[PDB]
Amino acid sequence: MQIFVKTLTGKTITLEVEPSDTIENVKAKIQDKEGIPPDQQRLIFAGKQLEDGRTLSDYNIQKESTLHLVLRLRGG
Amino acid sequence: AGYNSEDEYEAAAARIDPATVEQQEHWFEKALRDKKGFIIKQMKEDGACLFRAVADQVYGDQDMHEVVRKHCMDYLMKNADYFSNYVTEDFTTYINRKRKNNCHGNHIEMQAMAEMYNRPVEVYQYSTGTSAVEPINTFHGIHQNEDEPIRVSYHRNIHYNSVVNP
Repeated sequence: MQIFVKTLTGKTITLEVEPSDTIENVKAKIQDKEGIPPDQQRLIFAGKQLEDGRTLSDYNIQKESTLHLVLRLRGG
Repeated sequence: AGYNSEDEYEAAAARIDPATVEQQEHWFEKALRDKKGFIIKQMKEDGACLFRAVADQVYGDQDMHEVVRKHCMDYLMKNADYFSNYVTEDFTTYINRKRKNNCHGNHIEMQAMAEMYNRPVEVYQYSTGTSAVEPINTFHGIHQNEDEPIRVSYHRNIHYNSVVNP
């Protein structure tokens, strides 16, 4: 099924994923498409942080859902 | 705990050699002069460093960090409908924190400042793998900028300085 990843950097990325795909897999697809290293990626659905080891089905992420991507760039 | 960016705090504490750093910084600075004619300007390493660098870029001095932080947080509040979908905390709770002068800036704040000043924010970062020094990211709004990009540099993955075009 298709899902969308709306980046804070302004891109909408379309992905082909299955319910059994892990958040780890999804970040790998984003590296494939966008070149962003997975360890930099934070993924969010409906205001909730997604964890690498969990599946899309765990979060009830359905077809044509939108995820959000933020980068880890904290500095002091 | 429960901070939007909680997942960065520990990995930052683990990472963290004064000599190896010191050497990388000579090389970063050299490649920056040599290829872009940019200079690195040292911002105080308190919690305000991101806003110090922006303040240096925008107002010419890092002592304007409190004004920048304040404006950035007001802007984020006024654009909460957009930015709150990227924050996993209650939005007002997030911004309350981030208003504090020792709270470290992050991606959310850099994006807001790019739009708010109508100036792209270029982030520079040393790589041991190349001597290239193209920005790692350029954040921007949709409006046509009349002023030069705001340029910051990201050191040890934990600190921000000012990148000057002299």
